[PDB]
Amino acid sequence: GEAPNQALLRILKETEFKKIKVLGSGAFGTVYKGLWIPEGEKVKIPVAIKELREATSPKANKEILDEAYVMASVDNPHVCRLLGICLTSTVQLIMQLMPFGCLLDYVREHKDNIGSQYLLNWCVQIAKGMNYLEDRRLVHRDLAARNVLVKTPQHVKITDFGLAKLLGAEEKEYHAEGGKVPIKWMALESILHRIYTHQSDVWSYGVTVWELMTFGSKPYDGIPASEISSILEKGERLPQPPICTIDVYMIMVKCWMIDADSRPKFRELIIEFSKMARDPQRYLVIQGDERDVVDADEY
Ligand SMILES: *[C@@H](CC(=O)Nc1cc2c(Nc3ccc(F)c(Cl)c3)ncnc2cc1O[C@H]1CCOC1)CN(C)C
Repeated sequence: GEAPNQALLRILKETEFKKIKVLGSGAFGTVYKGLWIPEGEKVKIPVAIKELREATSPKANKEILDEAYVMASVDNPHVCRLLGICLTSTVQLIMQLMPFGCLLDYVREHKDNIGSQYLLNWCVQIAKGMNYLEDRRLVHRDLAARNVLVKTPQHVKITDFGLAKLLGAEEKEYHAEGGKVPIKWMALESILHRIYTHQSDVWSYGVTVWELMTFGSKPYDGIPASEISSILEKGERLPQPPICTIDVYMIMVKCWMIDADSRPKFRELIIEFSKMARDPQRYLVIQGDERDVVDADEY
């Protein structure tokens, strides 16, 4: 029981775009800056590009072809979509350039400008996206300040569907079977059993926000991944951010529950911040508080 997909998937000649600067690389491959110059049309277009390492590993090719589908599919003010695809040997993902870039960086810079109404209107948008994804059976498995981008300070969108896995009908979870992971982010369920759910994704929406309110701050800084589980089991978590009123910090603790269905759903995280949004100064305390290219968003 689902309607027609009706999404577009754009295939591009490698010539239509040119990669300008390097943003990130690991084992996967690389993500370039670059700008796309549509065939025929003389109109330059800022984009970002993720190329992959290899060209012929069956499941690897399977994995990416899924990552595309998902990103093509999504349509949400706060979810980034796939512009198109290059189907060259080492497959490349074309995707819309967010000017200001990842939301982690952005708080590490502008913190002395950054204020209450924004940090709450941002959390609302992240919840909206995650809940929108939840609406469409999709699970992320890699939330983190990192994977949120800034179109404009009054608006953020969710990127990086590289660890996403879509779920079936009766299915309510997914078991991984080995792979590189962000340990100091995913849920305890996910670490000892390799289980993931939407309720695993909330947890990180916790860590994510904890990262926001602290203004970047490295989670479990120093402390390695090799007893994170043990640590959580003993019952230590990340400490109240200074600026956080207890009302807010609480929610973070609701998301670090060892019980999965005790953790707030994105449906209800949305409201807990939309509420706080109307009176942002009574939930966060930030001293000094009231102080020929084309964008592509035209088809
Ligand atoms: C965050 C800095 C950073 O990487 N910023 C950044 C990312 C970005 C993306 N990301 C992306 C990721 C996966 C993927 F599959 C695709 Cl297709 C894209 N996409 C579009 N535009 C982006 C802009 C962006 O920023 C801009 C600021 C300077 O120039 C780019 C720090 N982490 C690396 C830890």
